[PDB]
Amino acid sequence: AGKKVLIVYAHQEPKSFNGSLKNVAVDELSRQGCTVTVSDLYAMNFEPRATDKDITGTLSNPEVFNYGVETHEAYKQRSLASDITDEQKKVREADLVIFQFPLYWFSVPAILKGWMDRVLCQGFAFDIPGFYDSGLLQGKLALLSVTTGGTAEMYTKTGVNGDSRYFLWPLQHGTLHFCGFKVLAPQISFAPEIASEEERKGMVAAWSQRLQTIWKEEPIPCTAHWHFGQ
Amino acid sequence: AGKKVLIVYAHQEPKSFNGSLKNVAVDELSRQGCTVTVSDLYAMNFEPRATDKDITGTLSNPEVFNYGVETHEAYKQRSLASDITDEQKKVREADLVIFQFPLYWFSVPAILKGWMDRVLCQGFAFDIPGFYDSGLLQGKLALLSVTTGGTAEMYTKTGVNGDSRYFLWPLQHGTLHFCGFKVLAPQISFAPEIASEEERKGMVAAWSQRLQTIWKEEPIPCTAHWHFGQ
Ligand SMILES: Cc1cc2nc3c(=O)[nH]c(=O)nc-3n(C[C@H](O)[C@H](O)[C@H](O)COP(=O)(O)OP(=O)(O)OC[C@H]3O[C@@H](n4cnc5c(N)ncnc54)[C@H](O)[C@@H]3O)c2cc1C
Ligand SMILES: Cc1cc2nc3c(=O)[nH]c(=O)nc-3n(C[C@H](O)[C@H](O)[C@H](O)COP(=O)(O)OP(=O)(O)OC[C@H]3O[C@@H](n4cnc5c(N)ncnc54)[C@H](O)[C@@H]3O)c2cc1C
Ligand SMILES: COc1cc2c(C)cc(=O)n(C)c2c(OC)c1OC
Ligand SMILES: COc1cc2c(C)cc(=O)n(C)c2c(OC)c1OC
Ligand SMILES: [Zn+2]
Ligand SMILES: [Zn+2]
Repeated sequence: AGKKVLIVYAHQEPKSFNGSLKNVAVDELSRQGCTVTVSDLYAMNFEPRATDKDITGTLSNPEVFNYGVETHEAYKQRSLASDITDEQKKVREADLVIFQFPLYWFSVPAILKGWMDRVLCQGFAFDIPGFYDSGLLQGKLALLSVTTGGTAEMYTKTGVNGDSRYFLWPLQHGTLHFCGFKVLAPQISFAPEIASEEERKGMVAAWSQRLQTIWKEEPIPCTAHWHFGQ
Repeated sequence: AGKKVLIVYAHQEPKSFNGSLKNVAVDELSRQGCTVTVSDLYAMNFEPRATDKDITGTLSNPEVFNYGVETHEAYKQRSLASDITDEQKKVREADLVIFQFPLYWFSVPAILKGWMDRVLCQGFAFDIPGFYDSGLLQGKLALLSVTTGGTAEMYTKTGVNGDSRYFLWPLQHGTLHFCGFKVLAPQISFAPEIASEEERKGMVAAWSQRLQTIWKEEPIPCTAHWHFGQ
């Protein structure tokens, strides 16, 4: 205490189940006295494509464009597009980053994928070496709050979709752990469109209630064993 | 008569290793007499965001925007935006879809994620009950040709990145199998950047040689067992 939270939110419709989860998060964290910022990606028309427009200085190799090389250089030089550096400041200052989104093809919506591809650049979020437990965002927490079309039963080892933890791997491990975050347990709200009124109201209050005690949680062990079992 | 091939290609640089891989595919499949189309997403400045611009004329429910429902309705009512319907016509006609991209955060670059989100819509690629084995694209083949920054060893079950198959799950199972594709074994070119100009030539040649007998291949068993178990 005090703490800063950044909610990276990816939904088009403010009256949605995602919008309600993001709003109870802002309400609950604000009530506790935390500092809260929301990056509402669709509302910002956030640029998801990794292009040469993300660099505004002299290119290190202006004959063969390599996005990774040019963004890492631009980061050190401070010539990245300012939409990227606005996001990096929010992440740099945050103690906790919550990503709020509907599952799209077992992953994040593209607009949010583009935030991860463009904001978590080398130099800022990781270095080579300086990744996983040595990633540059070490000491920060991150949490996925995901909604699905598919039911909890569908997302079991024997269900048609495989276990829910399987689709978490690229995001929790390959992205967040890689940058050094400690990952808190995912919040997964299954199948709200199918749920009843009471069940949807229960899922919102469960999230709200879990946030009351978020600062007391331990991270998951972000390993293959946690994601896949043995 | 002959097969049709669609290459969805997601790299900013013509001279890159991705670009060479794409150009080998075009040349080899063209040599064989195949009908070949390339979707060069970055050259198309392809839109990755799922927004209400994806639907033309007036919305099914203009008070609460639900992207899934509205694009399903627009597909059935021939009211989708023409960047999406252009891609769908290329997919509908294809016998094989090859995706050629660098791995970004254990997944596809956001421009390519936005093509999957937007082009593979309900009523086109899947519905109730056409999903998994009965998905609407049954009978077509799909193939991921991925390049990585990480080495083959980093991508083992007990290596730092875990098994390559772990990241393949959301793309191969959650997306391509879900839509009914039969999925061919992925082509993975590990760590081209850490050379040599010989292993590089050799990875390119292997890809060109594999495309020679691409039509004789059997699809993988696209199962939790293939990705995760023994
Ligand atoms: C391109 C695409 C890909 C997808 N891929 C997958 C996938 O791979 N796997 C999968 O399982 N699903 C997938 N889906 C389905 C998607 O994940 C779900 O449709 C989404 O998670 C539901 O969240 P929502 O906020 O949009 O729900 P909504 O439709 O907005 O909400 C459902 C109901 O909850 C109501 N609601 C809003 N706020 C409250 C509140 N406070 N209290 C009670 N009710 C409230 C809404 O009014 C609505 O009636 C995909 C969808 C799309 C469009
Ligand atoms: C946002 C971001 C996220 C990333 N996430 C990951 C991740 O999760 N995991 C991971 O492993 N990696 C990741 N990477 C690294 C990325 O996957 C690799 O940089 C990429 O796959 C390399 O492919 P390329 O085509 O750009 O290589 P290039 O740099 O373009 O080429 C490699 C070498 O081969 C040369 N070459 C070109 N054509 C030929 C040819 N015809 N014959 C011989 N040589 C040729 C090139 O000139 C170059 O010297 C990430 C990168 C970025 C930018
Ligand atoms: C592609 O879109 C969707 C995909 C899925 C997938 C892959 C699995 C699943 O269980 N469900 C339930 C989905 C869903 O729910 C409704 C979608 O909604 C549009
Ligand atoms: C985000 O960018 C990158 C990410 C990775 C990840 C997640 C794993 C990995 O093994 N490597 C090798 C990466 C890499 O390679 C150099 C990147 O490029 C800068
Ligand atoms: Zn991990
Ligand atoms: Zn499968």
